[PDB]
Amino acid sequence: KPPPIGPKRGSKVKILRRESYWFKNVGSVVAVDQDPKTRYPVVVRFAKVNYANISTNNYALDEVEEVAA
Amino acid sequence: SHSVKIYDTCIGCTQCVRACPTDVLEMIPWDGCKAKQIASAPRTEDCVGCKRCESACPTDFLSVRVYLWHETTRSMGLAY
Amino acid sequence: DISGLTPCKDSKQFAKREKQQIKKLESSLKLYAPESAPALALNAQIEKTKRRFDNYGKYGLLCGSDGLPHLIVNGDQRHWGEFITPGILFLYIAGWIGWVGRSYLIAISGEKKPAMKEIIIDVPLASRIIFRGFIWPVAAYREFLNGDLIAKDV
Amino acid sequence: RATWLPGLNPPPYLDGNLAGDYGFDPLGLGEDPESLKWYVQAELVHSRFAMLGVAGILFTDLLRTTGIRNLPVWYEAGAVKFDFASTKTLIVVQFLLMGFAETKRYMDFVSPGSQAKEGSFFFGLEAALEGLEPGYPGGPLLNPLGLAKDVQNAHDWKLKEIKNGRLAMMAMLGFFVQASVTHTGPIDNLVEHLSNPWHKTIIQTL
Amino acid sequence: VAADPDRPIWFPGSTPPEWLDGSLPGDFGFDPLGLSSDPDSLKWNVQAEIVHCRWAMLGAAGIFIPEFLTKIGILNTPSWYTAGEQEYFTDKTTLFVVELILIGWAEGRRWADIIKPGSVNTDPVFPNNKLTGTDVGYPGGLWFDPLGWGSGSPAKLKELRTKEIKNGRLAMLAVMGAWFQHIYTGTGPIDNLFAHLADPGHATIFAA
Amino acid sequence: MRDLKTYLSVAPVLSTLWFGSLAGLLIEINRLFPDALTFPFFS
Ligand code: CLA
Ligand code: CLA
Ligand SMILES: CC(/C=C/C=C(C)/C=C/[C@@]12O[C@]1(C)C[C@@H](O)CC2(C)C)=C\C=C\C=C(C)\C=C\C=C(C)\C=C\[C@@]12O[C@]1(C)C[C@@H](O)CC2(C)C
Ligand SMILES: CC1=C(/C=C/C(C)=C/C=C/C(C)=C\C=C\C=C(C)\C=C\C=C(C)\C=C\C2=C(C)CCCC2(C)C)C(C)(C)CCC1
Ligand code: SF4
Ligand code: SF4
Repeated sequence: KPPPIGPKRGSKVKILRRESYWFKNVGSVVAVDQDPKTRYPVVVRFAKVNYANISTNNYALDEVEEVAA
Repeated sequence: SHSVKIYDTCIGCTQCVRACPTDVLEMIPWDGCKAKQIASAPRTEDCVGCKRCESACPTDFLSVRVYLWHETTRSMGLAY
Repeated sequence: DISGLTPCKDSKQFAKREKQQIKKLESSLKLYAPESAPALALNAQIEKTKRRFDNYGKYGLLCGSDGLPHLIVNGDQRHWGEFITPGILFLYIAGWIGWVGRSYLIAISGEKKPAMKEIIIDVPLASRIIFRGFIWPVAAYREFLNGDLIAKDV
Repeated sequence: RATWLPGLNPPPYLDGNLAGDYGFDPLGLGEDPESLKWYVQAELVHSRFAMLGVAGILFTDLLRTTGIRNLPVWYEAGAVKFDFASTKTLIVVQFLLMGFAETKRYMDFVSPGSQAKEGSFFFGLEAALEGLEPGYPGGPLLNPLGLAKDVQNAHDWKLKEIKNGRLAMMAMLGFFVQASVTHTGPIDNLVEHLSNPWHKTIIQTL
Repeated sequence: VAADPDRPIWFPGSTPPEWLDGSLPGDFGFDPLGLSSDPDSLKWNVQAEIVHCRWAMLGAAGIFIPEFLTKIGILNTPSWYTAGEQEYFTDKTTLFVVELILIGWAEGRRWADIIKPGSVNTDPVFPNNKLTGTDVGYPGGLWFDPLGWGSGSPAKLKELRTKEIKNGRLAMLAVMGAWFQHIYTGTGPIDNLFAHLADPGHATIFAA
Repeated sequence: MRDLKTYLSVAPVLSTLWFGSLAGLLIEINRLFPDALTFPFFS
């Protein structure tokens, strides 16, 4: 839909992707690609970097889950 | 020789090939990202395995990925 | 008298160790005048040795056949000064260290760039926390009961 | 208010409506609220036991030093062999009875309505254990006189209780250390201080 | 606390630092190292100077007056250096503890007064009593200021407070001078003065 | 200075300060209370 499909910009989100560095770790959604053809729109910004000194990564909608806080 | 694979978690930043010193990789158009391009690996016969491509892949773990495999004279990087 | 060990207050080889060390320090004492700094320091070390041996005697240490105090760790009430009372003395300080460090890392966790507080140690914050580990055996117990000691996965 | 040292604000997790607060929690122990409740009940019980202790020591030593009764020193008071009963029996009897007391107090603290509702038979007395409050049980068994029938609006009484009890606890620590490095009774140490105060203190022990 | 951009400074020709505006009572711009570059560091060092000054003035008095009214205005004082070896009606470690318990009270009130500017003004026993001191380090109360001289115009108050710390600074210097004298020299301070006034040349720090 | 104290609070400077103070503590304890193998108080 033209309205947002994914989490809100700023919604602290958890990663269900098993192969990511931040698995079972919280994040901070900075953007969600509203194009309904990309596979991993959810641009997250974490607090601590990965082994490649990167704090951001694209994730899917099903590979993400917002916390109750 | 080596088996280089590019997974769909790419962002099309063109650092894999611009780092690759043996012309193994090349960017192609794609529809899975905002940049509308993804890397491909046609010339894997020229792949030495130096992993400069995946030392420059800015993703969760990796999108480009080099698998060490049958080593020939050009994958072993021999001038003799 | 346990573990086949005689006490050091009634050991022969322990007194022999004493006599041998004293003769060793006296052999190095007949080379200087008895009023100069080296001889005074040697006599001070001699009294140090003698009081050391007598203190190991009077505490009820157990000296084996080799004539050296063998510490008992099993939990014998006579030998809690060997391991258990200093063990509690250790664990109290060690948990102090851990608890003030943990409460410090939790204190800086709500910072913009917390890592700079691990480099540049916020001495006011730590000093306000540095005595908060005095009560670690109760604060940690409550944080374990309340659920604040161990983190949750999410 | 006056919180235990001027120049410091009291912690925001405790203030006002509590028995003798004064805002002394520099080590962050009452930071968690349920921890503070548990510690309040702990403090009240500790202070009441300590008050009974200071009374049972000061009174016995007033009888001893002056010479009204030949009671033993507080230090060497546990090894008195009673004729009718033995200490080996008394420890077990204390365990039983004070278990029935303290576990009931506990199960009221975690569930205030307990010990009075259903199947809580104590000789048919399932009404004196209403509790009415944490740390202040009330009832005909526990306050027969009922000086403070109300307990929320009894801040003067609870404040007197907790202040006298903090002071009794400090006096009990006094009894513990003062009579482990001097090996006499408290009244002996007092009259030792009240003869030559500037020559008999803690640091006049060499 | 009015600034004086053209006040006389410790080192004329120099530019005094920015954090010494002239506001303080007796700030001649002497802070080369920058030990008061911060505002709160300056506010702390001010009270440190004040109390070091006052303790040093009491010290200089209790050294020299017992050493002046002993050598000429004949009395009997043991010394200022070896007075800690003398005996009194109390054990040496006991009255140290007593004066610690009694001085730490006042110093804790001072700590409170510095951290919180107005917190300790009410007498905790008799809250009708008060210290009418707005300025930190200068408690205008009865026990400290019964004669009413610690009030009035801020200019007169500033000149009076710089008078205070001016006396106190050379009091500090004098007390540590007596220290270094009684160490380097054997006899006492006023005896050192008389030996200097006998022969100013061959009586100084130099002996070789 | 604020930045000088920021540097004094850095991990190595504060570590050597802390361990110098600590080492002086343990040193003076092992000089005042040398040669210690057993805790004899309430032994
Ligand atoms: C007790 C020490 C002490 C302290 C804390 C202060 C503090 C202060 N002074 Mg004062 N002052 C003192 C002693 C002191 N003064 C003495 C004795 C003199 C005469 C020599 C002066 C002369 C003076 C002037 C002329 C002025 C000040 C000013 C100031 C302020 C700014 C400078 C600063 O940050 O100082 C902080 C100072 C310290 C932290 C102390 C330094 C400590 C190091 C370790 C000293 C080591 C070297 C030293 C020379 C050895 C001493 C040997 C001795 C026997 C000679 C501040 C309020 C300025 C101001 O604003 O006035 C209100 C100003 O204009 N002071
Ligand atoms: C991990 C293995 C190990 C162990 C267990 C020991 C154990 C010991 N060594 Mg060895 N040593 C080791 C490794 C080890 N060492 C190594 C690797 C070296 C080479 C660097 C040495 C070199 C060495 C030398 C050269 C000497 C020792 C000595 C000692 C003894 C120290 C006793 C002492 O002074 O403490 C006393 C306690 C302290 C210093 C700690 C004080 C802590 C403070 C006061 C806080 C506690 C109070 C606090 C407020 C809480 C109180 C309670 C209340 C307030 C709550 C002890 C038997 C000395 C000795 O006597 O040998 C027998 C000695 O001469 N060791
Ligand atoms: C000298 C002194 C301080 C000197 C400080 C100086 C020079 C500071 C210089 C600088 O910081 C500034 C200004 C600005 C910075 O940018 C630069 C530097 C250059 C770093 C303090 C003395 C301070 C001295 C004090 C506080 C003395 C107190 C004395 C007492 C209480 C004496 C008591 C007794 O004498 C009696 C009465 C009777 C006897 O029998 C017994 C006893 C006990 C001995
Ligand atoms: C008696 C004794 C003995 C034995 C003993 C034993 C056997 C024990 C065991 C024990 C055990 C079996 C234990 C376990 C544990 C577990 C766990 C699981 C824990 C946890 C904990 C925690 C988690 C904590 C934390 C902390 C603290 C508190 C401190 C600091 C900080 C921190 C945070 C780190 C002997 C004879 C030898 C000798 C003598 C003594
Ligand atoms: S896989 Fe990596 S190197 Fe290749 S295009 Fe994507 S981001 Fe660039
Ligand atoms: S391993 Fe080396 S040669 Fe092979 S694709 Fe990567 S960068 Fe190119």
